[PDB]
Amino acid sequence: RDTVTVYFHAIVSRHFGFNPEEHKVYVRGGEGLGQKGWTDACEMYCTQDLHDLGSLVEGKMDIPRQSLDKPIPYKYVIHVEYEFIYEQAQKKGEHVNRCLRVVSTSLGNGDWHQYDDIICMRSTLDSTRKELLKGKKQAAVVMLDRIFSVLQPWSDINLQSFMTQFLQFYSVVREPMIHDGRARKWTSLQYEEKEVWTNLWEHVKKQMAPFLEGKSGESLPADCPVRSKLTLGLSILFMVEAAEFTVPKKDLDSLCYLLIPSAGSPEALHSDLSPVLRIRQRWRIYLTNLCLRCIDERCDRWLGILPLLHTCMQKSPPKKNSKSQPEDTWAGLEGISFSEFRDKAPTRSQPLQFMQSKMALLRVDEYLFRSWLSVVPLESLSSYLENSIDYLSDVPVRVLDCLQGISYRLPGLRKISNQNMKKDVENVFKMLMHLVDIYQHRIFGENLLQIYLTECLTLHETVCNITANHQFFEIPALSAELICKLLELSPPEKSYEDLVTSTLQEALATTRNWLRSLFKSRMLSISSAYVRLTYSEEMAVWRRLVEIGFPEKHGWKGSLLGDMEGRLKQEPPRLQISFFCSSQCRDGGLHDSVSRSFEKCVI
Amino acid sequence: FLQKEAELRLVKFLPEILALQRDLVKQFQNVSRVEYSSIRGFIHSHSSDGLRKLLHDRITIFLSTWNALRRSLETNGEIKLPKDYCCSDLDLDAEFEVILPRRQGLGLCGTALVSYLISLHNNMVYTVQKFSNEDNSYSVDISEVADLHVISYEVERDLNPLILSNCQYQVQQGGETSQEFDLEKIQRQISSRFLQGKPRLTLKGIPTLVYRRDWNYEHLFMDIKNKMAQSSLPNLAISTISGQLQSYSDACEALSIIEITLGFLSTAGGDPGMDLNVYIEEVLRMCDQTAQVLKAFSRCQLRHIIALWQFLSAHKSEQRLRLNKELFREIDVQYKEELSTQHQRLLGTFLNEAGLDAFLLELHEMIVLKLKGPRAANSFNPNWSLKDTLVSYMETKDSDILSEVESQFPEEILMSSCISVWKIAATRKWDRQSRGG
Amino acid sequence: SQFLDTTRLVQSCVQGAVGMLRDQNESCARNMRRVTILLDLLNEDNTRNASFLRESKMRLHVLLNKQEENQVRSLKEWVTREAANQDALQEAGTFRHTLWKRVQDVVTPILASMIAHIDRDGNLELLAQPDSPAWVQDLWMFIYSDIKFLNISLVSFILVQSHMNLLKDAYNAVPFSWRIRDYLEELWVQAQYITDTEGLSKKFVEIFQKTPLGVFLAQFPVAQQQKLLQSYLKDFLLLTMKVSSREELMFLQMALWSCLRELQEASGTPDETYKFPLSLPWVHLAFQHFRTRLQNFSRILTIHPQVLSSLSQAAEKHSLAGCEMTLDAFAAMACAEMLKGDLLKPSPKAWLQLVKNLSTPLELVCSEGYLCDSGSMTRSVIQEVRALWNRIFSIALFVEHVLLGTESH
Amino acid sequence: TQTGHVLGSPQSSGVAEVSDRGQSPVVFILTRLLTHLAMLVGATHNPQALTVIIKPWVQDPQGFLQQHIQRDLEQLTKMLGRSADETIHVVHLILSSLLRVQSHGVLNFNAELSTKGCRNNWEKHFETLLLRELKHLDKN
Repeated sequence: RDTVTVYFHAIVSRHFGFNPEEHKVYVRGGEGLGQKGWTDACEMYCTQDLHDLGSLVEGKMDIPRQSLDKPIPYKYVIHVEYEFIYEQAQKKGEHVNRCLRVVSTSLGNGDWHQYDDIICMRSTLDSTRKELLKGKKQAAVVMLDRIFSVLQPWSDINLQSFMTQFLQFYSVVREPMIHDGRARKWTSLQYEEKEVWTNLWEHVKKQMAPFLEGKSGESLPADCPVRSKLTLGLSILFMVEAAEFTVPKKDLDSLCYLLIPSAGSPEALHSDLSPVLRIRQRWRIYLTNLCLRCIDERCDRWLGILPLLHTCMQKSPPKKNSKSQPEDTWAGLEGISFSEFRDKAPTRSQPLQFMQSKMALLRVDEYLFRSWLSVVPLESLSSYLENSIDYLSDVPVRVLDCLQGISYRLPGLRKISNQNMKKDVENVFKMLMHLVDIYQHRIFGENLLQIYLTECLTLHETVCNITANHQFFEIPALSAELICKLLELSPPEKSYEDLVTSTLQEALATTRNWLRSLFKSRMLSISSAYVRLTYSEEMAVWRRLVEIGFPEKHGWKGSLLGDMEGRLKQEPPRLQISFFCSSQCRDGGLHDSVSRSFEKCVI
Repeated sequence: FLQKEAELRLVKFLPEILALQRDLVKQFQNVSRVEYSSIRGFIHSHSSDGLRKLLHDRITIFLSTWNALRRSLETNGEIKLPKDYCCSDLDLDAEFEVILPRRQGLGLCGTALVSYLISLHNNMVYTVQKFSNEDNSYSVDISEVADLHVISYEVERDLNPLILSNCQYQVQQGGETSQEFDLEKIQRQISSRFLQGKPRLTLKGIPTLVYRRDWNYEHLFMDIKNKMAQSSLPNLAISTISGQLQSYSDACEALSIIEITLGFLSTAGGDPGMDLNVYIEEVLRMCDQTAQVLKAFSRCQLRHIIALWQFLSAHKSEQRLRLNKELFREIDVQYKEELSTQHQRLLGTFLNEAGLDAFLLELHEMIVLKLKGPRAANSFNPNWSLKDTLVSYMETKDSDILSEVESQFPEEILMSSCISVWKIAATRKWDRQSRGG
Repeated sequence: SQFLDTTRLVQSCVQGAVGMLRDQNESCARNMRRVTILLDLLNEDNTRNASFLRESKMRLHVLLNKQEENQVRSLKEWVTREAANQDALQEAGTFRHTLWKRVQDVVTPILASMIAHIDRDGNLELLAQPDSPAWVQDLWMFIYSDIKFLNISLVSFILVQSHMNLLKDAYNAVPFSWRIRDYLEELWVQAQYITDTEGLSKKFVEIFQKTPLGVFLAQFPVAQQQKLLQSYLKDFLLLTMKVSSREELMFLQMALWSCLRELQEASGTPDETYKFPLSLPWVHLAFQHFRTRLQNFSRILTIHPQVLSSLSQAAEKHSLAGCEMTLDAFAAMACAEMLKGDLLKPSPKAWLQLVKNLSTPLELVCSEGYLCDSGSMTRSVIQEVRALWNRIFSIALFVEHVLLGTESH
Repeated sequence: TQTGHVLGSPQSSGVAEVSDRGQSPVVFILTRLLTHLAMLVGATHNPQALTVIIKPWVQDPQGFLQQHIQRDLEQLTKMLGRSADETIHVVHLILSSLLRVQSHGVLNFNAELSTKGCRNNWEKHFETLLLRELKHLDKN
C-alpha cells in the first residue's frame, strides 16, 4: 500500500558490447528509489534483441509513495560501467543523470512505467546529438510497439493498462528530463514534442499501411502488434486524442478505414466486444470529436463510425414522430450538424457510392438506417429507398422509420419554388408507395396500425403547409393516395372503424384547409372578355383529388362537393355561363363527378 | 429465532428493495403513463452505465429475494393476493409492472414482500419485548431506515462461531463425552448483538403510489362536515338565491365558482362564519366576474357551502328540464327508462303528500354522485327500490324528513327507472311554482 | 403575443389549478397560502416578478407544444371544435366567454402540475420572504430557467408530496432540495463508476464544476457561497434524517461541518482540489465517508433525548469541532457520565432498560473498526470511554444478576 | 384452504418449508415425508388420478416426487446430527414403530380426510405417534 510499482524499460546500445549471459545491468540512484543511494536498486533484465539498435531490457521495483511528484536521480550501470549522458553539467563536478518523476495522478491502475531511451556508452557535438536523437527516436518507436502489444488480448484490463502506459510514455518522451543537482529539461537535444510526434506519426503510418491493402488476420505482417482492424483504429484514436495533435488529411482515408466494422456484421460480435468498451461516457466524447474533426471537406468514410457509436446505447425507440425530440436523438447522432450538409450544393457524390458499397453494414445494427435517412441528400433519397428493397423485404417494419424520417426532414425544408425538388418529391413518394404495396399488409400486423395512421396524418398536415402555388398539388395528391392505400390494406373490432373515421376526417380537413389556404383570392376572373381561371390549372387539381377511392360511408363525396358548390355560387350566373363552354371546361370524364357538379351548378 | 432464521437472514436486504421502491415511486409519480414492457428495456434505457449497473444489481437482488420469499405471502401475510404471482420463477426479462409497489393489480409483489419483512421484524421484537423488557418506546419510520437499524448476519462468518463456542463437553471418571448446550450464555450472546436495541418498525413510511383518482367528491363532503359545523340554508336565503339565478349561464358560472371554492375548502380550513362574499373576494383573491352571482352568494356563510352546492346543482339540472334540453348526456341509458302508468300513479300518490323541496334535492344528489354511468350497478343495480337506498344513504349524515319516504313512498319504485321519478317530481314543482302566479 | 392576455388567464386560473392540489392530509396544507403567494408573485410591478412571468410563459409554451403533438388536430383547431360543442356554448354565456372558458380549462391542469412539480416542499416561499439574499432568488431563477435540468411531466386530484416530513413552515432554505440532491447523487454515481476509489473526491468535484450549476455558483461571492453551503448541509440533514427538535439539528450541522473539514484535511497539500474547498460536492463526499458514524450519532441522538442537555454545554466547555469530528465521542462521554451519576434514581429496572437500550450503540462507538483513523486525542477519548463503558456494563450485569433475584425471589 | 398438493419445483432457493401453524418441525417433516411417499405409492398404480389431484404439473408425478424425496432426504441428513445411514435407520425405526401401535384411541375422525377438522385431528394423532416414536430412537 505504501509502495508504488515502477517498471523501468530501457535499451542497451550495441556499442556497450552487452551480453545478457555475461553482463548484468542495474539501476543505481539516490535515496528517492527507496534503497541506499547510488546502489544496485533494480536489476534490469534483457527481453528482446534489437539487432543494430541493441537490446531491449525490462525490469521493475517498488518505490515509496513519499517519492511521488519528486525528482529522483538515477542512472543505468552494467556489471561496473555507468551510463553516459552527452550533456555538459551546469555545476562543475556534478553528474548529469536521469530524473524519475512519478506522477501521482497518472498512476491509473497503480503502476508507473518509466521509459528510458537507449543507454549510450561514452565514446573513448552536432553529429553526436543527431546520432543520439536517432537512437531516441528508434527507442520511442520500439516502446510504442511494446505498448501496442500490451493491447493483446483485447480486454478491458489490457485497454486500461494501454492507456496508462501511453500517457506515461508521452509524458516521459515529450519532455526529456535530467537531474544534475536539480531536475531540468534536456533543452540541448532540441527534441521538441513537435518532432517527437512527427516521428511517432511516421512510425504509426507503417502500421496503418497493411490494413489499407486488405490485409487482416494471418495475412498481416508477423511483426504487426495489432491484429484486429477495429482494435488498431481504436488504438490510433486513443493515441491521437490523448495528445490532441493534428492529423494529415491524407491519413483520414486510412484511420476512418480502420474503424469500419469489417467482419463484424452479426450483433453478437459487437455485444461481445462491448465489455472491452464498457465505459459509455468518455468514448462518446471521443467519437463525437473524431467525427467533428473529420467533418472537413473529405467526409467519406466517417459513415462507418456511426454503427460503432450506435452499438452501445439503448434499443430503437418505437415512438411516433414529433413526440420525443428532433432527428438528432431519433437517428442517434446528437452531435453532427447534418442540416448544413443536407441543404447545400451536393458536390460530394461519394456518400451514395459508399452506401452502395456497404449494404452489409445496414444489417449490423438498427440505428444505421435511420441515421443514414437524415444525412442523405433529398434528391438522392429515392435511390436510397430503392437500394433498401432487400432490407425492407427481410423485415417489413423499417417503413415506419422511413415515415419517421420523412416527417422529420420535410417540415424543416423551406417553402417550394423550383422544379428540381419537384422531381425529387415525386420520385421519393413513388418509391414510397412502391415499397409500401409490393411486400404485404404485414406492415400493419402486431397491432401496429395506430402509429402508422398517426404518422401518415402528421405527414399530410406537415406537407400541406409547404405548398402555396396550386401547381404542386401532386404532392398532396399522392399523399392522399398513400393514406387511401394504407386505409384499405389492413385486415378488417370497432377500433379500426373509429381510427379510420378519425384519420380520414383529419385528412380531408387538412386538404380542405390547404385548398382554402392557397386559393386566397377569386377565380375565373375575366378581365379581358375572354374569361379564364386565375388558377388556370386548378380544375385538373380537383380532378386528381376526387378520383382517389375512399370508403363511401365517409365523406369526400358529400363534403368536397359541397366545398365546390360553395366555391362557385359567389360568381355571377352570367359570367359562369360564359365560362361554362369557353373551350376550357373540356374533358367530360365519363360521368366525372366534378363535371357533373359543374353541370348541376350551371343549370 | 430458529423458527424464522431462514427469513430473518433476508431482512438485511430490505433497505435495498425499499430504496428501489422509493426511486421507482419518485420517477413514476403518475398513473397509466408506463410504456416499458420488460425490465430489460427499462434498465437499458439509461445512458449512465453506473446507474445501469446499480439498477442491475438492485433488481437482481430484488428478484432473488422475491423468489426466495414467494411462498409465505399467500398464507401468512395480512394482505390477500391471488396465486398467479408466485406460481412462476420471474426473471430479468419478465414484465416491468411487477417492481412497482401498487396495492390492487399485479403490484402486490414489492408491497407484500416489504410488509412481510416488517411484520416479521415487528413480531420478533414484540415477542422479545414481552419476554424480558416488558416496556419500550424506541421506534422509527421507514423513511430513514438504514443498514445500521436492520438485523443482518452471515451464518458461516458470524452465526456459526457464536453457537459453536457454546457446545460444552463433559467427562466423567468412568469415561464419557456428553454434550450440553447451556441456554443462558448462548441466549445472552445471541440477544445482545442482533435482537436487542432494535427499533419497533411501523408501516407509516411505506413507498406507495396513488392509484385511485380522488374524484368521488364524497371525501370532500366528509372533510367539510368534519372540519366545520355545516348548517342548512334558510328558506328566505335559498328563495333569494333561486330568485337571482333564474338564468342558465349564471347557474353554470355559479357552479364553476362553487366547485373551485369547495375544492379549496375540502383540503383546507374555513370559519363557519366569514360570509361567502369576503371568502370569495379576499380569502383566495380571484377577480370579479359578474355582480349577479356575488349578490347571490352575499347572504351565505361557509357553514352552508356543500348544501348550497347541492341546491345549485339541482337548479342547473332543473333548468335543463324547463328548456326541454337533454338533462344528463353523461349517465347510463339503462336508467333512462320511462315509468309505467301504475308507477307514475303511485309516484304521484307520494308527491301529493311530500316535502318535495328536500326530496328532489337529495335524490338528484344521489344520481349525480353515484349514478355516473358505467360502473354503477355494483351497489345500485337497477333492480332494487328507492326507499331502502335512500334511507341507507341518508341515515349516514342526514337527519332531515325521513318518514315520508319509508311510510308513504312507493314500494316498487323500479330503480331501473330512477331519473323518471325525479324528472316528474321536478315538473310537478315547476308547475306548482309557475302556473299559480 | 397580444392575441390573449396570458397574465390575466393565469391570474384567473391559479385558483382552479391549486384548488385540486392536496398534500398528505397533514403536511401543512397551504392552498390559500399557495394562491396568496402566487398572486403576490404573479404581478408585473417587480422585475423579479416580470422574469418569473416570462419564464412561466416559456415553460407553459414548451409544455403545451409537447402536449398537443399527440392530438389529431381535431382539437388543435380548438375554435371550431368548441363551437360544434353546442352544450358548451349554451353553458358559457356568449361565444367569447366560451372560448375563454375552454382556454382556462385547458390551462388549469397544466399550471396545477407545474405548481405540484415546483412546490414540492415550499420553494415558492423563498421568493416572497423579504430581505432574501441575492443567492436565493438567483439560484431559484437559474434552476427554474432550464429545460433538461428541471424536466416537467404532466398527467382528478393530482398529488404534491413532501420530502423531509416538514414541520410547521419548514420552507427549505435552498431554492431546490430534492432536485439538487438527486442530481448530485447521480453525478457521484457516474464519477465513482468511471474512476476507482483513489481520486474519487477529485473526479467528483471536477464533474461538479463541469456542470452549468457549478459555473453558475462560481460567480457567487464567498459570503453567499458559504451561507448557501450551510443551508445545503441543513437541508440535506433534514431530508436524509428526520429530527424532532431544533438544537439537535444544529448539533448535526456542526458534526457534518467538522466531518467536511476533516475530509478536507486528509490530503497533505494538493492545492489542486483544495483551492475550492467551499463547494457543494464535499457534503455528499462527507456523508459517503462518514455515513455509519453519522448514523450511529443519529442513533445516540434518537435513543436518548436528554443527552442533548450535556451537548448543550459541549461547545461551551470544549470549543469542539475545530478540525476533526468529535461529537459522537462527546455523546458517548455524556451518556457514560449520566450512567455513572445516579445508578438508582428513576428505578433499578428502568435504569437497566435504559442501559441495555444504549448498550449496543455504546459498544459500536467503542470499536477500532469504527474509528479507522483520527487524532490521538480522539483515540484517547475512545479508550477512556471504553473503560467507562466496561465499568457501567459490569455494573449493569451485577445489578441484573443480584437485585432482580433478590427482589423477585 | 387451497386443497391439493400445491408445491413449486423442489429445485428452488426459497424457504426451507418451515412448519405450519401448529406442528413441531420434526413431526411436520416426518408427516409430510410420509404423505409424499403415500402419494408415490398411490401414483404407482394410477398416475392419472394424481395428475387430477395435483394442480401444477401435467407430465409425470414420478420424477417430480423423486426430486421432492431427494430434497426431503438431504434436508433430513442435514437435520439429525447423524449419518445418512443413521437417518435411514431412524426413519425405518419410526416407520416400523407405528405398526405395533395396536392400541386403538383414534376415534371421532373421518377416514376420508374430507374436512379440515378431521384433517387436523389426524394431524394431532400423527403428531402424538411421531413424538412417541422419536423419543425412543436415541437409545435404539
